Amino acid sequence: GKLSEQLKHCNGILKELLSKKHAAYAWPFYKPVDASALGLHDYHDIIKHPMDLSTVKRKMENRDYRDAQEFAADVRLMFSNCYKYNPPDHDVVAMARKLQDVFEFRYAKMPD
Ligand SMILES: COc1cc(C(=O)N2CCC(N3CCN(C)CC3)CC2)ccc1Nc1ncc2c(n1)N(C)c1ccccc1C(=O)N2C
Ligand SMILES: COc1cc(C(=O)N2CCC(N3CCN(C)CC3)CC2)ccc1Nc1ncc2c(n1)N(C)c1ccccc1C(=O)N2C
Repeated sequence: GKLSEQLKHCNGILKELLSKKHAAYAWPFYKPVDASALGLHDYHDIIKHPMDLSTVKRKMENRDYRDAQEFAADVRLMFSNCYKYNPPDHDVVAMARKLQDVFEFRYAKMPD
């Protein structure tokens, strides 16, 4: 009921984050970090709980999220992992912040 409706809002946000109008800055978050492929041989020493939008999408499709808060927690974990790993002046941090602005402003419109 209310929870289904809230997760519908989450699915709409997720669709938007994956949409072409944000693709120029959303792309680092589309898939799990392949640390070896990117040469980030310290990534898994620093980041204990990787997260990315394709994993959020699979969990949404599979009904893993019991409420909107767990969905939001995973999206914020993905952004926090990016802020944890990188210097504050890094290009990817600016990209994360722009996509997080999109996320937080629409998440705040949650029906209640
Ligand atoms: C698998 O996704 C990646 C692709 C590429 C790559 O080959 N590119 C970059 C994007 C470009 N596309 C852009 C969109 N366009 C529609 C199609 C073409 C094509 C050329 C480069 C990196 C990719 N993955 C990626 N994962 C996690 C990172 C990270 N980078 N950012 C940039 C980081 C960089 C350094 C240190 C940390 C990170 C990081 O935090 N994340 C989340
Ligand atoms: C480590 O970070 C990057 C790496 C590469 C790259 O050449 N790769 C990484 C992906 C590729 N792997 C794929 C799988 N395979 C096993 C082999 C390894 C190997 C070659 C390319 C881009 C990287 N980071 C990056 N950050 C911000 C951008 C930007 N570019 N530019 C290029 C953009 C490209 C498209 C749209 C926007 C941007 C952009 O604005 N920024 C700021």
